[PDB]
Amino acid sequence: MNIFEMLRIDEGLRLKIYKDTEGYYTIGIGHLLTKSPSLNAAKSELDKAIGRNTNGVITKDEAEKLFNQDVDAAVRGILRNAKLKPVYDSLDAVRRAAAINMVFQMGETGVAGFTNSLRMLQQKRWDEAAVNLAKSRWYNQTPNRAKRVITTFRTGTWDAYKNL
Ligand SMILES: [Cl-]
Repeated sequence: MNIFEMLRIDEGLRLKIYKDTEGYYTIGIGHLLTKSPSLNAAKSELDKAIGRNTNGVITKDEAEKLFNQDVDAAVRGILRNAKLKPVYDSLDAVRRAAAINMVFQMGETGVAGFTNSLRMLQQKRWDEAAVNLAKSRWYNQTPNRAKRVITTFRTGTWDAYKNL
């Protein structure tokens, strides 16, 4: 297991524009197009992202290209953020994947708001962080996904993603 397989499990793959769990226009492997409620806005963003007149449909190769760029962007956002870098740097490789997952889903600013949970992660208080992380809009809105990520922070293993 690695970060790409993990997110592919959590986001799926759809080759036509769809709405994500919050109602926003999305494509591929969780690539957010726009928060605007206009489908025309979303098709404009898609065509700009891909570089061609797509008419709301992309290929599997195009989806995996956006995915590679989004994973790279999530990692670089972590390493540039002063609140996130020291936590990431303190973690083992499996738990680092959990941190990238959260940044991919909710963005760098959103994760840096989990101030208490980040401190507990840095101190390697795993059971305590896991409790604090579940006291969140994130957990109540997407509880199966949040459970898998939290389990990964708590155990440092991939057990939540095996079987799936
Ligand atoms: Cl969920």
